[PDB]
Amino acid sequence: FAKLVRPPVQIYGIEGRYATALYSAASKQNKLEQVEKELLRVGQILKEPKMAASLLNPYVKRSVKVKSLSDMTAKEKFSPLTSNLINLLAENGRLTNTPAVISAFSTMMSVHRGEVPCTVTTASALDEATLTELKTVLKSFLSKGQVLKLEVKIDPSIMGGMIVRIGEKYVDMSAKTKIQKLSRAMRE
Amino acid sequence: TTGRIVAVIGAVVDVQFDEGLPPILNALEVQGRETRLVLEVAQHLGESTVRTIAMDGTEGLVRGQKVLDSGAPIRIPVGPETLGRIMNVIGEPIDERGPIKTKQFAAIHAEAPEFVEMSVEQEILVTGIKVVDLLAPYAKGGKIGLFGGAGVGKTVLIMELINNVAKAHGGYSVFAGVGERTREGNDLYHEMIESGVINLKDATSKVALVYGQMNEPPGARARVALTGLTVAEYFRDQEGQDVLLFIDNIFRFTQAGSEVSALLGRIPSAVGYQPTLATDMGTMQERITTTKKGSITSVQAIYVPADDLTDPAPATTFAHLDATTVLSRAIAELGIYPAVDPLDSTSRIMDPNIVGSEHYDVARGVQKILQDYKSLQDIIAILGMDELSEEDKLTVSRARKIQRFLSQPFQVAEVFTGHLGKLVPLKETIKGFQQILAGEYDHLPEQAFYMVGPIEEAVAKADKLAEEH
Amino acid sequence: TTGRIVAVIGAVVDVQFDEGLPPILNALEVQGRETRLVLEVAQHLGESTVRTIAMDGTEGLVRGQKVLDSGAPIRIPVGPETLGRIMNVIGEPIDERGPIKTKQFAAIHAEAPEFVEMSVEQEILVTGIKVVDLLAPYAKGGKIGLFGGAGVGKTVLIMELINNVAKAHGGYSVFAGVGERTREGNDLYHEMIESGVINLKDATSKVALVYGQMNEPPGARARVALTGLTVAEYFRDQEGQDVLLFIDNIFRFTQAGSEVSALLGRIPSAVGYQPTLATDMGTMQERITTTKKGSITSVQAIYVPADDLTDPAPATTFAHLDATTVLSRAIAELGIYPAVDPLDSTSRIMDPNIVGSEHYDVARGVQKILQDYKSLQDIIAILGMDELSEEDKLTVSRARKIQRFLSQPFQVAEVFTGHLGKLVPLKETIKGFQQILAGEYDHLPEQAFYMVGPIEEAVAKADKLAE
Amino acid sequence: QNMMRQKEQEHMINWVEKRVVQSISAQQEKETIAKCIADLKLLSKKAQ
Amino acid sequence: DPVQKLFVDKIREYRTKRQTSGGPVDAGPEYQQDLDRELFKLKQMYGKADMNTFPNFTFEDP
Amino acid sequence: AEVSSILEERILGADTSVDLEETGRVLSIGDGIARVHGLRNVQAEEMVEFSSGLKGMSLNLEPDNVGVVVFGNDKLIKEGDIVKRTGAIVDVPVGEELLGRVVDALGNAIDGKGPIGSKARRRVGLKAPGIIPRISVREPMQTGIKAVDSLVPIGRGQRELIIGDRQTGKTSIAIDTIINQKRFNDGTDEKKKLYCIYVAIGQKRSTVAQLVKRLTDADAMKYTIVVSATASDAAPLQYLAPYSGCSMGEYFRDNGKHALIIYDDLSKQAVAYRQMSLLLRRPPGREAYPGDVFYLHSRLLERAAKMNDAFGGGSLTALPVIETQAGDVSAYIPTNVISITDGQIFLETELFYKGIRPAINVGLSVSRVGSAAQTRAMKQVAGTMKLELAQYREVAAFALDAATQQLLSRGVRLTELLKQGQYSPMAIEEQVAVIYAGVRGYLDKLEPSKITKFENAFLSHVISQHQALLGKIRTDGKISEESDAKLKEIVTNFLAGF
Ligand SMILES: Nc1ncnc2c1ncn2[C@@H]1O[C@H](COP(=O)(O)OP(=O)(O)OP(=O)(O)O)[C@@H](O)[C@H]1O
Ligand SMILES: Nc1ncnc2c1ncn2[C@@H]1O[C@H](COP(=O)(O)OP(=O)(O)O)[C@@H](O)[C@H]1O
Ligand SMILES: Nc1ncnc2c1ncn2[C@@H]1O[C@H](COP(=O)(O)OP(=O)(O)O)[C@@H](O)[C@H]1O
Ligand SMILES: [Mg+2]
Ligand SMILES: [Mg+2]
Ligand SMILES: [Mg+2]
Repeated sequence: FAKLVRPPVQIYGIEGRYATALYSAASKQNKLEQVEKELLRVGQILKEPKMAASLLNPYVKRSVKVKSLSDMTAKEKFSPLTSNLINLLAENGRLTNTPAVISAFSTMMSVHRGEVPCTVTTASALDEATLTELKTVLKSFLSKGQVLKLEVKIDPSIMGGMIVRIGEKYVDMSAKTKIQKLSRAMRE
Repeated sequence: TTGRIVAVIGAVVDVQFDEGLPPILNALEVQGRETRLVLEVAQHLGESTVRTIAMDGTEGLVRGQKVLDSGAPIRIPVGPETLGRIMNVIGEPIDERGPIKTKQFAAIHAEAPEFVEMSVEQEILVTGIKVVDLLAPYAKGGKIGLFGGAGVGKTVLIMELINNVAKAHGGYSVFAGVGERTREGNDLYHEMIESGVINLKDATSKVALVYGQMNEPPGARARVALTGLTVAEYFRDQEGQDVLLFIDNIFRFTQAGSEVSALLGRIPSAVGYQPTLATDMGTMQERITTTKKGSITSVQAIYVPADDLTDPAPATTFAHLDATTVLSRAIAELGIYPAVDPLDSTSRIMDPNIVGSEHYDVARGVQKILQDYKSLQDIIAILGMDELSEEDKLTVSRARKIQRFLSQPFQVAEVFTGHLGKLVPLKETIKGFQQILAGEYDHLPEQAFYMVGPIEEAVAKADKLAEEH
Repeated sequence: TTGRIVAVIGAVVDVQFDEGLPPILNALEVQGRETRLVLEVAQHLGESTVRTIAMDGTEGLVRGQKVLDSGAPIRIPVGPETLGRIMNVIGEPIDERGPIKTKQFAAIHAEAPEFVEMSVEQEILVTGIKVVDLLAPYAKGGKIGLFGGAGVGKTVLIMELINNVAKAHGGYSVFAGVGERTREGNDLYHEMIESGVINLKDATSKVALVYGQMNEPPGARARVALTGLTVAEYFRDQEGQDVLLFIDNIFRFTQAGSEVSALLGRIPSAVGYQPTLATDMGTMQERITTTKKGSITSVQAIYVPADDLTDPAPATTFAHLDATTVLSRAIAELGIYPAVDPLDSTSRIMDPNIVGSEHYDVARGVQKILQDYKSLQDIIAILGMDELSEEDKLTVSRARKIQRFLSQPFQVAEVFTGHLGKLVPLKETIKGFQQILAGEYDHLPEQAFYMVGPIEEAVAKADKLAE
Repeated sequence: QNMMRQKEQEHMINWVEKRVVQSISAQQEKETIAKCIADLKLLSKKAQ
Repeated sequence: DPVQKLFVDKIREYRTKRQTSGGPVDAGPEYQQDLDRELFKLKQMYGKADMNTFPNFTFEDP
Repeated sequence: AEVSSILEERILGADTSVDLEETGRVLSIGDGIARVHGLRNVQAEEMVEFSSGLKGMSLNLEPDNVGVVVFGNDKLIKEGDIVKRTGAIVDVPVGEELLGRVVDALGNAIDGKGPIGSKARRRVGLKAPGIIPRISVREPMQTGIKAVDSLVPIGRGQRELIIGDRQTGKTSIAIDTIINQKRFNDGTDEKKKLYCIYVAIGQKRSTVAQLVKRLTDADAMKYTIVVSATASDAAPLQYLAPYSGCSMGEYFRDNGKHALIIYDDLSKQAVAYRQMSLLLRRPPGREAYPGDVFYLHSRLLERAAKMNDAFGGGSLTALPVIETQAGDVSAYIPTNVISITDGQIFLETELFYKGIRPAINVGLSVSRVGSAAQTRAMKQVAGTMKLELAQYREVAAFALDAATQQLLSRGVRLTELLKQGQYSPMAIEEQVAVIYAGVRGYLDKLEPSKITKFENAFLSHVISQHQALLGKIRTDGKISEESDAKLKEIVTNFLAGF
């Protein structure tokens, strides 16, 4: 078979297989950025209430769906890769999980351009200076060229401190866990 | 080629290859293990993944561990240097004596001999056991079965055969322990060292041992039989000589095959066995054969789950054997040892034109008298012995004498009975049973015949019983 | 929080919470129903969905309907104000007498007592039943179990035990009827009202009733045993008293599980039973223990499917009991009643260091003679009782006399047969069986023992037979 | 005496934790957060 | 070690509990009710003898 | 006062070190099984931990998620939780520090009494000793039951099986074996001391409490460990308890000491494993048990070895307890464990109710070691007793001539001799004395219903007047000619005087 080039992050499931096929197809020939832009475009194109209502009805024949999608793709001037992907999803009847593919490829493209999603959780918000030093130290955690994608949720359930996720790495300096640890130490 | 573990479920490992896939049955080596873990490819799942069964514990495997592809099936060391050693499924030694230094490595998977290689000659192999020699005589180059449940004498009988045939056998010998107690493996190692078949000093060892006991994961039990079979095959071909091949038990091969089938995606069949039971057993039992280039005498112990001879595993195994000796628990309860069932045992050579008309007629007379005894036992349960026709009592007396006279003391069962082992030449067994049937002993009591060699020993035991009466 | 129904298959409902997910066992309220529908959470499916078991009929649930999290498991009213009342799974009174006014609620999903809480005391509980008292003596504070197929005497026996034990009981009592006839619960309610054990117009009621009878869905039968357990636990731990917890029928607790397990997408195990049969049974049955804070003397009626004691449910229950009492249909067909099988029934306190040496010796002699008779039965059935030695004929006669003597007339069966109920103190039982065993009564007819109190009544019956 | 010992021990534990969960609701923020980023620095430099 | 603010906070609430333990603080009626419950249970399990000094036996000869 | 002080001593030392640890998010939790997403480097059968301090084991490594089994209750794990890998295969504490302690399947003290001072840990899933370390079973494991020490003897390093129905007397045999070792453990020589481990699987906590108090009464917790994975303990704990106990015993045998482990039952470990496997979605097998249900036990009972003198010389006996259904020994798990173990001890209800207690069915009970692993005195006497009972069983179904009438008499005398009580194991020399008296035709004069009397009385005599003879038999370990002549005169005198 054709030795497909594997994506960086492995997505699994039906969306995973379709997205890995698309990523392998795009990586050779080199069209990942353009195909991602086209995928984002079709993200809205199909979302149109008329098109969505006409594509979620399984009683319109697959022939009509494929013809309508060919007309839409021609009317939008896509790469042959995206047009063939939409045709393939339509033939197999996998339109109801099309967004999961566009989502998957996004997750698959973000890692391609080097990104490590991050999460920070605190009892209360932060002052921008402290957020800046967090940015600096977390970028210290990463490697070379690996941009960071910070997210700062606020969880009052914890009683203070901080909780930080960098990919699968996890550091929990929250008051709640220290309280739990010390309390359990007492009871033993 | 280099691949990458992508799943670990029990003993089944899914390995993904970015380059070219390895063919089915190839051996792969996991990189990053302190010991040696070898996976064997069993399926191609598409998308470059291959499913495999691990020949060792899959503990501490990490999704992503690199894997090397050896390019050939599991290749074991073969030759005269394996004699006196012990081995795994993958051929590395487990006797703590250093590397096996051979020049030839043989793959454990091979095609069975073709039809234009079969030997069609049969000649009795005298084992020295009365019941075996009389009713189900073995044959040189033939495959022997030893069916029977648990605790009936399979291991003792096979040890007795190694004591007899193997000790005084010029050719070599191989013993494959497949999924049996490790205690027994150690006991056999030491018993051979004592006897002298395994010589730890010189290079005069006559036995090669392969072990994959019941602590091993199913992958290793399902293949240690093939490893022992490969050693035996080499000694059959290149050495061009007679070989013995003892296997204990060959039901653990089937069972180990059944412990992974459900995880390989196969629907179960029959009583929860893999769908490929008969094919998997045939592709193995068809390499244990006496071609025209050599000659393997194969003795197999076959566990029968719950004494059930109609279970799919023993039922299928029946068709691959020339001789069978169905050890029975109902006879072992009576104290008749070996508990070989005289009516449920058979042999191919048991024909008047191969053994002789005297031997054949004696055997058939014994079987007929025992069957008549069984028919009478139903009546005796209602009447009583006191109400039988004075001829029927004669049948019962002869039948009980013959039932006891088939018992024999082994040289390996000294510990249990405390008696001494006897080897009974074939002519003496035929004479003894012909006389017992002819009536030349209808005055000696039954117990005189219990656990004795030739008939004269029964006469002497009766004399002693009478003197100390 | 607020989620929306997405699936409604049988009694299993899937609810999607976009905001905070509710933990497991946490209860939910379906908003928009005529009555209260409570959904107990059971799994998290990912994608912010939770599978739940509905504690009431799910007909009328619309996809997209709104479900409101309640924040705590099913909390029921507990206290001394739940005596004389009738409750259901979710603690709602069903006696039409007004809300159960308590100041303390208990979640029905508490954990079992730890190991440092168990009590090792082993006393003997006298029930006034000859077969139960002699061969399988019940113990105070222990778990008891009556095994038997359909229509062998489980409920009659448990009502006799209610009568006897819980009339001579100064402590509280709790009857949890899980998966049994509704008219049986009504009869129990009215028998207690008549018998003074319940005061509708006072505060001297000593029995709390919980009921999830057979007419209710599989989600209510599963979680009603837990309600009874909680009501009993309060009276044990808090009030620090000695409780009687009768359950009937506990099989319906596991059965109900196997009804929802199928819908929860779990692979069935032995005979279509849920894969988690033994774990659920254990977590239920280890909360009925007698700890150091109090005592629970729980009697459980267990139903044996198709009279099969090899079934996974009774076979698993056997390991959770001190005393058993395998009621048998074969014996019940002979007319013996209670149909207790003297050889299947066992007990932990059948120890010469607890019951004595005369009690122990008599019990073992009775069992030995009955086992000898059982051994002979196969030959007796074909060859006839004439091909027997004289010792064997004596054994057969003694064994039949003993079999009949173990039968007793209960008071709860006064209506069935018109006989008079009998209690047989332990000493009288032991003495009567001693006499039968020694052979003192070999001149009587075996039908002189059929259904009598103490043995002297058997002698009087024989004398009347002579006339 | 041992019963009272353990009962008082559990009461001590419960009261102490009940008090600490309320004390921690104060605002030591800047100090604890600065220490947290200091620990982050230590972990980062100590990782590679 | 002088840094784990939760560590020293727990130690401080400890010291306060130490000083304030003139009588079981925040006891509530559950304190007394329990104490009584298990005291009575222990008394019942052990015995009713003269729980102060050695009760005398005054046996009887064979 | 000092109560709070010792409470503070616990805070004074904490776990400041926070590390950068790998994690995963719980995609789905339900029925005791979590499907974590992440944990890319988590090993197979590794120990992971949850956000609430609750442990678990990563059993399934699928490409998209890791199937984790929770060692405890499951209501506290939410979706989107956090699972931290501890980077260590499941392991348990081991050492003499555990003796006398009741612990759960994971080695946590369960009886209060403080913590375990264990200074070492051992992996539960360790491979059995090879073929070379072992050595044939030589010493005898003294069980105290006459019918087991005489007719189905057990050596050290053997793997007996106690198989029967419910309530026939299996745990009773286990407890008698545990209690008997007190005489050896109290003595001086360390070559006889046997440390006992009792794994209680699926038994309700009340039963284990009764058992522990019974051992305490007999002063037998000095050397006993109790690993309880009772019924209310999640299936992943009842699955793992046998392996934890086996590691605690492997520690002993690996250090020249001797250990005894008693799994009770294995038929409930099988059920817990089946529940785990069915909730991980692995396809079922026969009777719904997974395919790997034989392996489960074979890998566990193969660790009961007898190390040779180069590897310390230590041993580890095992007495798995199986439970059949109405005597259907032919079931699935019973047959598996029967073909795994060495000997067997068949207890039968028909014998339990017929008065024979322990119900040991001497006809079917077997022991492969047999001859070996039996003291010379017992070997001398029990052989003749075995022959006499074997002959008796043939002609027993009925009940004339002098020879067979006396044969039945002797058989019945021996049968009533073999009976016994509970928690009163007898020293081997006392068993030899009783069996000798019975088998040397002395009791043939007495009635059978009275035999028990004699038995008891006889011991209470010999145990006081003739301590010297019993000491001789024990020390020399055989019935010498002078010892035989003494025994003869003692029995002849006692019989008439009674
Ligand atoms: N040697 C004996 N003498 C007298 N009674 C005995 C003897 N052995 C066992 N028993 C009785 O048998 C009963 C059950 O004993 P035990 O618990 O040992 O069996 P079990 O099969 O383990 O029970 P379960 O399997 O239900 O736990 C006990 O109540 C005890 O009184
Ligand atoms: N020839 C024999 N004489 C006496 N007893 C025997 C003999 N063979 C086997 N046995 C009995 O069987 C047991 C060993 O059985 P074994 O053959 O090892 O089991 P299996 O056949 O199931 O592998 C011994 O304990 C012994 O009592
Ligand atoms: N002690 C008894 N005396 C007479 N009949 C009885 C007795 N116990 C049960 N029965 C019979 O059994 C029936 C009651 O069965 P029951 O035990 O209520 O069924 P279940 O076993 O389903 O609870 C009655 O109709 C009655 O004929
Ligand atoms: Mg064997
Ligand atoms: Mg009923
Ligand atoms: Mg038990």
